[PDB]
Amino acid sequence: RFSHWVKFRMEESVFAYMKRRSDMGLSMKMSDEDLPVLKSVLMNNPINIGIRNGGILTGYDTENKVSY
Amino acid sequence: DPTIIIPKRANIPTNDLAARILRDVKVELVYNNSLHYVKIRASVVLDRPAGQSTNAQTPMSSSAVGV
Repeated sequence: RFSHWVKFRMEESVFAYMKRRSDMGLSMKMSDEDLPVLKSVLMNNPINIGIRNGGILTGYDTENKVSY
Repeated sequence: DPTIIIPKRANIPTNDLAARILRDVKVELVYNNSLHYVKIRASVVLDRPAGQSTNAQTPMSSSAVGV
């Protein structure tokens, strides 16, 4: 269920932002100056809501030495 | 801007030299008008301020087709 829930929300969130840009006349472009904005869009709707609800882990691992 | 023009000695007719008269001096001015009547067009909204399009592009000032 979590994997499906991630699929749905990530898909609608990015689309919902592209429409706004394309509906103001300023559609997104592959200019390498606009692509990076996706860092905030994805981290905003799906990812952060996951952390506040406890669904997604975060922190550091002492034996594998990798972060979450 | 105001302008002033003054004749030079080469343009004064010989008769005016005898009579000692200078003419054709010209000046130019512009007058500034006061305000008398003013008209207002008020509008009272009831439900919602009129919405506007989301077209955030700069408004073009002319039409491309000109023939």
